[PDB]
Amino acid sequence: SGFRKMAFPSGKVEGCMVQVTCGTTTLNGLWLDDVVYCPRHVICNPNYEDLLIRKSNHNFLVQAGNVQLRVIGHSMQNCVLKLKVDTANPKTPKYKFVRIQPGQTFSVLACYNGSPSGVYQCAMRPNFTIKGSFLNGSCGSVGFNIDYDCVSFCYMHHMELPTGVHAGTDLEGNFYGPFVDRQTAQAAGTDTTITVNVLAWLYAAVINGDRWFLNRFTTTLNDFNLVAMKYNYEPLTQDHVDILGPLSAQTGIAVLDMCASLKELLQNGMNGRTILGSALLEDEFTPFDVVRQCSGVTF
Amino acid sequence: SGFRKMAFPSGKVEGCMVQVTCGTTTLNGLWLDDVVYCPRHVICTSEDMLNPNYEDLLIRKSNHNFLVQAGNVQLRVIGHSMQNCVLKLKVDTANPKTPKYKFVRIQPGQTFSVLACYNGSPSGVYQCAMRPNFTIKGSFLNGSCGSVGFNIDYDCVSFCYMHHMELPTGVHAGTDLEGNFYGPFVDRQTAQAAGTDTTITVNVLAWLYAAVINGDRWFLNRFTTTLNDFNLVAMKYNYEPLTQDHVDILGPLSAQTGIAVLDMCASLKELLQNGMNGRTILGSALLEDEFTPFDVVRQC
Ligand SMILES: CNc1cncc(NC(=O)[C@@H]2CCOc3ccc(Cl)cc32)c1C
Ligand SMILES: [Cl-]
Repeated sequence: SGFRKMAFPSGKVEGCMVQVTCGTTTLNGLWLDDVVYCPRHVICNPNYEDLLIRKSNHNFLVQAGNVQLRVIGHSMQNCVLKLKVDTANPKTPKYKFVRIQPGQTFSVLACYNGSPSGVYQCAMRPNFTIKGSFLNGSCGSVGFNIDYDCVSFCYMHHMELPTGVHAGTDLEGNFYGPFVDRQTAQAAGTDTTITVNVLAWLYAAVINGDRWFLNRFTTTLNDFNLVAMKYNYEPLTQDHVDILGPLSAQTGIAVLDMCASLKELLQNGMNGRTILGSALLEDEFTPFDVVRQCSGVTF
Repeated sequence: SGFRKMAFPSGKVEGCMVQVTCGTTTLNGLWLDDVVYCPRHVICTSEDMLNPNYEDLLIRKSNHNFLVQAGNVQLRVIGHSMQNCVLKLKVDTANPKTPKYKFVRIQPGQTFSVLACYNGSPSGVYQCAMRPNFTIKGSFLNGSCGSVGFNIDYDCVSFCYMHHMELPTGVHAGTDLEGNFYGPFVDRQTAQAAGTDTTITVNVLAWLYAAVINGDRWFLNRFTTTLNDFNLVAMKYNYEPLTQDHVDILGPLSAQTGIAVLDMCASLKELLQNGMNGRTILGSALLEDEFTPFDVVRQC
């Protein structure tokens, strides 16, 4: 029993965090094999090719714990700087670079000066921002998921938007969202609620013994989407309904039956009650996160 | 900017998790130097749990009755001893991944990270607090016994909790790393229940100061209160009494934001009276009590 916002164990990622310094700027880097990956703004209307051509290998100071690594090459891939180092990281885990979709969750290992300070769980919002917790020096912190023994790196932190939310790239340097790595007027778009995740969290509440919100009613997918669109909820597709299949079979509540509970919750509120200790409908647990936490998959 | 429920990086603790097996029972152990620490109920059957005599069950065991597995390597048990409700298994290999560590006993209201494990394999990390009723609101399945709670301050891991049981309400009970249970619980399957839980007042105040630091002031008011009047109101909402120690502890946050502790207490009194009226504080529609004053200073 119990339901917590749970992150993946961060140890495999901790052994990859390094400190990257260029001039007056210090931020974090990810050391995998003989390459250190970091935001290209560490060299900073910027002309990154022009700023980079003026740099030499010895301009980049890379620190791994109390050991200085020597940079032997440098190249840019989109908004990520790749620093070739002489030493391969002996703690390099089995890994992949993956680009995630909005609604998907991941763990963030927040770092300062190449030293991990905390781990938290978050989701890629539909507006491509993340609601993170970052201070100055956090740039280069990474997001990941762990599947079996493989670490899938999906995010690298680059900036904070005026509303306090965060923007970053995948590990190939492509931003999530219409953001650019430049000091200019940028804003997060209007956000929406991740419907499939709220339904997954409602199934988690039923598994943990909370059934007050259930009702005898059902709905059609079209009628539910007309309701969900009124409340700034992401449309629910047939793929979402299929992905919720296992949870529906385990609890005995059809996905469209759970959609009828959600419809009533949106139209009437909770009426002083809570669901899994929350007075808001939680959307940062995917169907897989619910299954994993209510089954016990280890890494 | 931003405020999240944040756990400590678990890597230093991952390198200490092992699987301990005795007979039909398998749970987790913590391997530090040449000792593996685990709940003493690993020697019990489900029948033994009603009225176990641990000294009598332990005297019948030998070293080779305890199978300890660290990854794909079996460790050899060369000694065993009981200290309160923890079994200590002396092994022939010191853990090369042993971090700098301490065993600390925490007080209610204190927070810590839990590395939830199954079969000696870590599956997740979350942040939680020692409730005033000495239980924790965790997330544990069968096989999680032996999972540990910790804080990392600087390079030192301070172990403060080892999981032993789940109470009928779905909350959890455990011991410190010296085997002393938190609260009036025993490692027996007798009728046991969590006492009435209360809200950790000093933590809600700390979280209100975190909201002010992140730019949210809607809940502030022109009022102040005496400590006694605040406690008379707090008790009516099941809030823990606020002591002069708590007021002293909140001093730095009060100095940083410019809001006196008793002025912040007056906002809390008004929030308990009126609710949030459709508003949120740090993305929450409830008053959060699982961030200490120390956690707020660390993350903000
Ligand atoms: C979710 N299940 C779970 C989670 N966490 C721990 C457990 N194990 C226990 O509670 C065991 C079995 C039931 O009886 C007792 C009584 C006392 C003690 Cl110290 C341990 C136990 C489970 C079964
Ligand atoms: Cl304490």
